[PDB]
Amino acid sequence: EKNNLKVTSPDSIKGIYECAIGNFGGTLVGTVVYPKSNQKACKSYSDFDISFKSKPGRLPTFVLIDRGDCYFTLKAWIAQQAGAAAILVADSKAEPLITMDTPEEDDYLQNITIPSALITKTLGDSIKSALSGGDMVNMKLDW
Amino acid sequence: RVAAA
Repeated sequence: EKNNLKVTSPDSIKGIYECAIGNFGGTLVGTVVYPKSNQKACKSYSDFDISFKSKPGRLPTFVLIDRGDCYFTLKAWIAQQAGAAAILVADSKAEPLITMDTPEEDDYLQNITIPSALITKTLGDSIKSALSGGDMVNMKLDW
Repeated sequence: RVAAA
């Protein structure tokens, strides 16, 4: 295994949280975005005309993605194509963290570059609740 | 605990 991520803002949920890095550098600061559509990242975001590319001078985008329906590596690949700088997969149930693994089936696996991590449903819901309230959610990854 | 999906 378990690593760390730091929600730097807002104050309501800021702090250090456990996470499990995907089984597939330096410090990285980004801003969290929960997409309106395609929340499980099983289809291409360009089908929805959704991009996570950051405008010049602004924080890179960490996309929050729900667990389910497709492989974790496809989620990371689809988010990477949409321009995300990292992917956080919120677990679909409240349980201990698991290590996202390669599909084994039975590339693009050698072409996945963005950092990947699975977080708890509790932290996933807390992040979504802060974004729904109108606050930006910033985060620091030191892996 | 390890899983692919």
